[PDB]
Amino acid sequence: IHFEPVVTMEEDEEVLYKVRAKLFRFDKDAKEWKERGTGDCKFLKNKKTNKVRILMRRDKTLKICANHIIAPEYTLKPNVGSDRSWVYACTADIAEGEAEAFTFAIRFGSKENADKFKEEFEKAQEINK
Amino acid sequence: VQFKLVLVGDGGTGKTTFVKRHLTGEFEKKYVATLGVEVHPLVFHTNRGPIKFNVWDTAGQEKFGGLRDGYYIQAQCAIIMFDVTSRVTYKNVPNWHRDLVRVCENIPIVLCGNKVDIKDRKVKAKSIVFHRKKNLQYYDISAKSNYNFEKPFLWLARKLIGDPNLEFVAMPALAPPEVVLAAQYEHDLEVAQTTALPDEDDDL
Amino acid sequence: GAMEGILDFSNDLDIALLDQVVSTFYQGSGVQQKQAQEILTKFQDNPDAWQKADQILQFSTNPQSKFIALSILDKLITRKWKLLPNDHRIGIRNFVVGMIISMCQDDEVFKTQKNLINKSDLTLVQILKQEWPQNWPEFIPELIGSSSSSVNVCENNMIVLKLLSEEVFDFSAEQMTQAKALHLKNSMSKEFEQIFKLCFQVLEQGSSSSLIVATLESLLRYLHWIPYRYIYETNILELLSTKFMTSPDTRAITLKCLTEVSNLKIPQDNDLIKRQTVLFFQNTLQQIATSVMPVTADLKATYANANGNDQSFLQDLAMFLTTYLARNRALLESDESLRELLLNAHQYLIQLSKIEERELFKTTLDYWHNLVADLFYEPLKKHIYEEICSQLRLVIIENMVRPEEVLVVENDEGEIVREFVKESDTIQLYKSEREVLVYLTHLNVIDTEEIMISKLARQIDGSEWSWHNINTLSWAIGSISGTMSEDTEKRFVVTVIKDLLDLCVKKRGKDNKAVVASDIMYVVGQYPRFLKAHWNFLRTVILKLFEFMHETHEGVQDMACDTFIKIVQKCKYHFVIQQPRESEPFIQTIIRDIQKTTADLQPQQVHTFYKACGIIISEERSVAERNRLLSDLMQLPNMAWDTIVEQSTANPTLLLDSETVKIIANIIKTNVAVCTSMGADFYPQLGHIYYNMLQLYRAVSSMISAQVAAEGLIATKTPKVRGLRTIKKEILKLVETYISKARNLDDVVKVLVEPLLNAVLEDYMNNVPDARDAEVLNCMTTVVEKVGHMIPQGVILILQSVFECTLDMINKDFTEYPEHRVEFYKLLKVINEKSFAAFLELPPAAFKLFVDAICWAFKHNNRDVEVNGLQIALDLVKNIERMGNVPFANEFHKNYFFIFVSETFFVLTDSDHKSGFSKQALLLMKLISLVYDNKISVPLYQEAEVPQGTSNQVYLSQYLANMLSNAFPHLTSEQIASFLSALTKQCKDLVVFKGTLRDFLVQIKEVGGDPTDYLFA
Ligand SMILES: Nc1nc2c(ncn2[C@@H]2O[C@H](COP(=O)(O)OP(=O)(O)NP(=O)(O)O)[C@@H](O)[C@H]2O)c(=O)[nH]1
Ligand SMILES: [Cl-]
Ligand SMILES: [Cl-]
Ligand SMILES: [Cl-]
Ligand SMILES: [Cl-]
Ligand SMILES: [Mg+2]
Repeated sequence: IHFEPVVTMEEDEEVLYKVRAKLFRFDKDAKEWKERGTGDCKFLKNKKTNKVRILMRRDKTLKICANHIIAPEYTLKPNVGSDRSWVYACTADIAEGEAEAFTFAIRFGSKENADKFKEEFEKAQEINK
Repeated sequence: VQFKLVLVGDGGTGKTTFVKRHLTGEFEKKYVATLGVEVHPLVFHTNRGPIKFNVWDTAGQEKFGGLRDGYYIQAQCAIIMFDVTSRVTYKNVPNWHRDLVRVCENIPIVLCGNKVDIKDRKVKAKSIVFHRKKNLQYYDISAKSNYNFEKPFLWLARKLIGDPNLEFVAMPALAPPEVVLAAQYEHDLEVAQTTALPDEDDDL
Repeated sequence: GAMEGILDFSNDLDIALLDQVVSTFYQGSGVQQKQAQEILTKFQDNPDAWQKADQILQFSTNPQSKFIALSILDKLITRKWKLLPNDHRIGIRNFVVGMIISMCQDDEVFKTQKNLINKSDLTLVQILKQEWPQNWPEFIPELIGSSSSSVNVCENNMIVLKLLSEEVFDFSAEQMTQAKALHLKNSMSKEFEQIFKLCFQVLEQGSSSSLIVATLESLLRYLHWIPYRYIYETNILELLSTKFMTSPDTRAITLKCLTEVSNLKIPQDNDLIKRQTVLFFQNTLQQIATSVMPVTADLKATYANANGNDQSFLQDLAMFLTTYLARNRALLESDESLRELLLNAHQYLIQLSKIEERELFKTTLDYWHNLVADLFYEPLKKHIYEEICSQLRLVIIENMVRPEEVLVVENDEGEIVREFVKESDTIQLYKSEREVLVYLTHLNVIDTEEIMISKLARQIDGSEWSWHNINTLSWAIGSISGTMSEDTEKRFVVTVIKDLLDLCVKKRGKDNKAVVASDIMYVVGQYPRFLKAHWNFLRTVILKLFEFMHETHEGVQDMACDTFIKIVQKCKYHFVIQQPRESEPFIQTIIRDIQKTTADLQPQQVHTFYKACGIIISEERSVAERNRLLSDLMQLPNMAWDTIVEQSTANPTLLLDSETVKIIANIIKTNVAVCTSMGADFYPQLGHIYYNMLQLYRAVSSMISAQVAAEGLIATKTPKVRGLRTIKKEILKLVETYISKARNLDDVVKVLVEPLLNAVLEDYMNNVPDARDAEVLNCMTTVVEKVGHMIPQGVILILQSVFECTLDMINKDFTEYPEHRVEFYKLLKVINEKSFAAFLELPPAAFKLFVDAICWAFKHNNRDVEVNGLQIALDLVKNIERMGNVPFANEFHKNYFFIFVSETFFVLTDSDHKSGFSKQALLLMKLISLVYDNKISVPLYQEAEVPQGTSNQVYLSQYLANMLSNAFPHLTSEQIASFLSALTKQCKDLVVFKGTLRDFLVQIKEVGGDPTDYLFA
């Protein structure tokens, strides 16, 4: 006699790389960088299509601050003020809903982290090719 | 569905900066005084579904007060702000609270002591007791360092939905497009590269 | 757009359009809502908008429209009432009263339009503040009379009376003159006997209705001020503590009332009143136990569930019990028939203290502090509370929060990480918990030890193992250092450290190890008395910290370095002596192995290590031995320095790659760290590097200027130039640090100062603004502070080099160059304090700029700057007065006395500098008292404007009267005259002078202020 007992959309992706970062977007009108979020930047590879995107969420709120394919045509360039950041143009990011173009800057805790990011970024671009 | 939140407090306490941080992620360093009120929708994803706050960010400067307590009508929750580096802003908390509860008699209210990132703190933790008899929730916050920045909205969401176990959750991450106007001109990039990132001494 | 129509006052107001604009604002969104808002604000702010109010109130079908109509009237009543002709005042009163009566008589409106009614009531109270009782003597009798005619009206009258009491007693201090506040308080007091009669009657004849709640809400406000006889000589306490506690509708407000009763001013020699105070508490506690929850209830769980109003109730219960017991527990402590009541009340507090809610915990903890501090001193009391205190030990021990020293924490992924930010809130909570646990330990040291040891047992065997449990216990163990005997402590600490060390070896993984390591470090750092008595233990502990400096966890490394410092501050003697059965002092071993020990530390951590060595070395007071220790300590940075100085001077420069700049910065930072702990003892090391360091400062400065010239101002943002500026900043910091602690000031003056000024001053002056380091100003402030009196010509040089050029950086707005701003006024303050003669040597045009700069400072909202500006002004006036009757002082007054008076008045009265009120008032009083006391020996007036022989007293009053008349044209001449008469008569009594200034600040916000207000006491 057994007694009757008491009654994200990232699921199909692999994490290739994760790093803590601060993301900025450039305001051309104001001519200034504006913070978009701080948290883990992940490179996620779709298991079916093998395509690699950047997905970044803010600490605590978990809100998306970056969501775009690591396009082969993108290039990481240095910012004049920093040895631990990269700037690049993105033509289709959907963090805020509708596809929108941005000039991003992403900054890391150290030059080493920035350099490892660049390596992983360009690897992801090759996978996407 | 949605809840009206009124944000009140002295001029310069960081009300608009706090809201902007939540809206866009940015930290506005400039003080541009709010004129009357600025209304902003703000959505959080929780384990009980999305919650939308309609944030009425009111003016703290008397000269720019606009409709004053007229903004409070039909508010369902509130945040009262002060600046822990300015004693006068804490002195004025009972005045904001008086004006607010006279219009909104039984709403959940968070009291926030902002700018706790600043070294020379003037309103010490032990001085802050006004919330006790008024049944206000209290948090030390910093819009600059983001210390406790989520807590006021989490507490209000728990009170408004009536679920103490409610938590923020990761919003759905839809697949992003591919976008290969072939000869588009981006000297915009050189401007961006040659404009220094702010706060280069921060940890990040 | 169509919405703008309501702004055209030439046409009759279209009420339907107004209602549309209002609906769009409140219920709409986006651009249309924004447009509507702006239009409503313009409408409201139109000075004739109040003429529409009656029409809007009569014709509108939108409650918000009517609310806005009342706001418009509120603005008129509170600022311009006395300008209106009398029939408009009678008219506004009449229709506000009529609207309220009308709304109350319609049951449907009374139920559904509470916001509008409450707003109408507040508007009536604004009229009462202007008119009552002098032009409305029958208000209270008619209010009482009307209350019997209708329950809605009676209820609404309680709202009106509540709001009146608030405005008169709770919020009058800032909003009314002293005279008007006193007039209204006296007026309410004279009619309260009949207000109370009505209140008590309503309370007697009902149970839990909306009328009863409204009445109790009014009573809550009355309890702030009414005489105790209304509470103790009536049956009101019985009603509050029995009847109104039974019904949940009335329970919340009644509990708040009983909390305020517990604060009434009450005779202390009266056995009857003491019985009544006991009885209401007994009744209230019985009602809680029977109607709400028994003493045994799990309040932690109840609060967590957050049903209905349970959280607010438990908060309010905490406030009631803590308030009453802190005042009255002695009434319950002697009578054996009251013991159960006393202990039950405390048992509810114990249960409340288990609730997971930080702010509520702080409230209960404050009470526990009050209790245990009393039990510590008061004879024969602690035994009463022995069971309460034993439970409290457990509660505190189980809920200890993270001390400042514990630099590891668990993130949201459950990973042990280095703390991102210091938590001032939790730091203060830890200290509060420590204070209470320290008292509790003293009250029963055996109980405390037994609780901690039995908990420790369940961590070793794994039965209660968790990060939370090992952390709280370890923090508690560390927190009670000092409470045990040396022998009991010895056995205790030995056991704890032994078991924690065993736990560290036993548990697996980087996370577990980091947690236990942090706990070991917290505990050892808290028991220096033990370590000092036990060298072999101390030595082993230090070797353990050195092991932690090799861990891959940066938080553990950080804490190891900080703990090293914390131990060394207390135990340094034992590192300097040669200990029995050792071959050398441990400091020599430490220094020899420093490269090995610090190999895996980041630079900042290495500097902390050197700082700790500096603390130890300054324990050696024999100079030859100490200087040799210092030389030994600095061998590595000095060797690195010598080769960089060779490189830099043999190849100047074209050799400052980024790595070299980092090396140089870290050498200087190492020197700063050691100088911080050694202070005056650092001089020989400073001497070793000084001249080459200043040469390096010059070389770095040249490179920075060259980079800016070749690359633009943007160069200052580059890693290269930021790195070079770090070198300059750290050099300035080293010199500042040394001079701030120097004991031989003669050497500072003869050896250090001239080369410093030569190296830094022209460089600062001759760089572009974006390349100037604020740290130069900071360094000079310390130079002037410490040796300014010995270098008058050096102080003049400092002024010449930094004054005009820094002023020009900061005088275009209040925001640019924030650090220069702050350091500039700190420097001017110290020069004005210590070397005033330097200002006397300025040419008149420059001295004018100095006065300009001071006045500029007190217009800042930035507190740092504002406060220094007001202080420099006060100090300057005192400096001038100290000179007596001499040309410079006479000319100062003729040129600047009225500038200082007017500028001080401006910031006092502009409503944008309220934080500086006290210092503004002090400055104004000083200025006025100079004339009052005939301390200005020349006429302040020009020969033409006033009859010769006219006193400065008469001219000052004339000048001020004219100034105020033009600045505040809405004041009558009599207001201005009376204000100035009072202010001048009161210039030797700051508290009263300030009161008169506050009265003036109230009067300038309205029309028709009573000039006799300035005769107040
Ligand atoms: N250091 C620090 N500064 C802050 C913080 N939050 C805001 N500030 C600063 O404080 C200033 C005033 O901010 P703002 O948000 O405009 O204040 P407000 O309360 O909206 N003013 P108003 O009522 O007049 O509209 C800004 O310069 C902003 O950068 C903080 O957490 N820390
Ligand atoms: Cl302050
Ligand atoms: Cl309304
Ligand atoms: Cl010692
Ligand atoms: Cl007059
Ligand atoms: Mg604002």
